[PDB]
Amino acid sequence: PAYRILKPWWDVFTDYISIVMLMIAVFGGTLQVTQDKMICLPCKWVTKDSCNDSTGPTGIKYDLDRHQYNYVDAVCYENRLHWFAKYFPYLVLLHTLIFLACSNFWF
Amino acid sequence: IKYDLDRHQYNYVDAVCYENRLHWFAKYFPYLVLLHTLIFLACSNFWF
Amino acid sequence: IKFDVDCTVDIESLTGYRTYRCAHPLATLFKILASFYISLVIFYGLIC
Amino acid sequence: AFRVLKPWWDVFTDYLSVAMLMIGVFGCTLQVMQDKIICLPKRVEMKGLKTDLDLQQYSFINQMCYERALHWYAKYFPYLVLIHTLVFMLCSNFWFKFPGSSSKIEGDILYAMYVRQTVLKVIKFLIIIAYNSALVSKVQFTVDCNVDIQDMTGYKNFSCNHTMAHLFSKLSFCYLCFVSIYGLTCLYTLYWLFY
Amino acid sequence: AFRVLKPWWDVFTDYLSVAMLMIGVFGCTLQVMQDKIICLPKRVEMKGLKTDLDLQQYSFINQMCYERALHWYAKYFPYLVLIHTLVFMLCSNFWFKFPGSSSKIEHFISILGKCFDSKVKKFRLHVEEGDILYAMYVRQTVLKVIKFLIIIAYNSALVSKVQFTVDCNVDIQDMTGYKNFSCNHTMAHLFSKLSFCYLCFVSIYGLTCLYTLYWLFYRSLREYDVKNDFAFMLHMIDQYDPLYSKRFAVFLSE
Repeated sequence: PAYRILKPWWDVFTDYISIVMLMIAVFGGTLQVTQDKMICLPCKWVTKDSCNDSTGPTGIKYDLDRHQYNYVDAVCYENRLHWFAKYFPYLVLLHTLIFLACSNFWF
Repeated sequence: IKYDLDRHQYNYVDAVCYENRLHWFAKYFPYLVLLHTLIFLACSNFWF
Repeated sequence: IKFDVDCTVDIESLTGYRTYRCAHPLATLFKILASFYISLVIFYGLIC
Repeated sequence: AFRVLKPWWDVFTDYLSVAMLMIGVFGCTLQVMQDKIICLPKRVEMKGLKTDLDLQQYSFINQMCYERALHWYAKYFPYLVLIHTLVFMLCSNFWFKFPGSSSKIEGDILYAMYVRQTVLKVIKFLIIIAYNSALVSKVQFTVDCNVDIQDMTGYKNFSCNHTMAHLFSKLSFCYLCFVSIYGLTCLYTLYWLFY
Repeated sequence: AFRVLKPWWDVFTDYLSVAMLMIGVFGCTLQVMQDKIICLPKRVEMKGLKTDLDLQQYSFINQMCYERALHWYAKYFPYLVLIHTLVFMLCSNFWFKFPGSSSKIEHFISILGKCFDSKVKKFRLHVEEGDILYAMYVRQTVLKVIKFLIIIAYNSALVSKVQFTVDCNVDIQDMTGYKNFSCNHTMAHLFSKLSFCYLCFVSIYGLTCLYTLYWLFYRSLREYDVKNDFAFMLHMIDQYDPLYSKRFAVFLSE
């Protein structure tokens, strides 16, 4: 199309900026989809709902099978991880989509 | 705590509980959405 | 966005512990991307 | 206004930038998928050396040492390369993209922008080398981390190995070569503005 | 300026280069995804042989032995093939990516089309003053022959280097409790046949280059009258199609 003359310089700059933001949203979204986990270890010595943290060394034994670690990972990731840490790429994608909609609404 | 369940027993119970006692609207939401959007598109472009 | 969190999810009947310390491996990268995104948004807002 | 106006050196720089972008994409894919650090506690016919650590403890050790010990250049090399290559491509095509210059090419403002672009590219080459040359040797296939994860794992000293480092050693080095040649085809351009 | 400029040996080289690039990309994908080494400690109705090694210890041994013991050629064969194929393709297409030859060949195609439809005086002035294009083509073919010879000669020895089984004596003791390990490279036996096919393709590429040597060094194409550049650019189209020379020779005749 010949509409390229109707776009000022700042509109081209905002188109490129929106493309870059969309690219980083896609990247942070696939990364969040394919790898985002929590790695949880229980704390044996608790002080006020917090980890006190207080002849070679031998590893501590928690007596938890793998599936219990998976379950605690899922629960902690669902409840005690702030939503902005989890839904950052989706919010970025939504904001870029609505920015692009605003940019090209009159066309 | 200990349950004395090997990994495959956990996988089997996951499969059974996922098939039986998970609401279908959680399992088959995207397929319903895909079907509804496909029929919406077929309605919009039927005359063309 | 923090690399390590502490969750008192309060499920002892299933695991037997009170509080857990967890690592969020993508937290640092997500913080980097968040800073990059807010810089881009700042440029976008200046232009607008 | 896209084919005949490109000289030989501009096209060759475009080819080199495309190769650098491909290398950066490959590095980013490897970082996304197959980038992890494998750790072991340092100080515990021949039998094994069991340390009685469950898999989740090993994963926690791996992530703690990976985030705390490893130098950020090894971790965030492909993203840095991708950003630099994208900036190079953007500043090379800016002589066409800009509407004020696009309308004219399709006052002397047209030439000052080219001079500024060449200056920016030369400065980019200098600053890229400044830390790439001094930080390539930073990466090591092995590493030793002393991390405060005792009373969670029972150990304090860990020997770890970063799997991708070797390929990164074979990658960044080669990437540096693609910088140097590019630098020539950059500097030559600047010379044509002054010679 | 695309089809008439390609002799049959050039098309064979192009197709072989495409196949080699495909092989290289496939090898790179396999290396990225499924390349790994499985390791075991050397020496501790039948029973087990419990070495009481954790999974993490096994993985650490795997990575150490794979990075150290495994031969560099086994680790970098796909990228090696990729680089060689890229150099071949870039060398072949550089003759037309170069702006000067792009100016020469474009004018040559324009005048050839005009002579086929039914400047030549200016052509025999500005174009016959060359002969550097014939030398450039000869040097490119010689470079391709050099690459083929070097590749085959050095690859025929290192191809046998890749082995399914492998051994590593690595100072992993006091971390695992062993020193000697027997390992296997799972895809090594596939890499052997992959490299053999690559060698066959490179050999056919070299034979095509050798026949191009016969074409370039049998009848002294410098003269044919026309200068060396025009004689070479006439022989090229003659090889592509024997007829177009008859329809181009008309306008030269006075």
